[PDB]
Amino acid sequence: LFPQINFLGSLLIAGCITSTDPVLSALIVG
Repeated sequence: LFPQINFLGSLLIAGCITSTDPVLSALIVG
């Protein structure tokens, strides 16, 4: 099994993949 810090851990990595911002930000739009 994976650790409990997997969620927060994937957040740091996913951050690079994102580059922009959460999908929610797209809903609010500039």
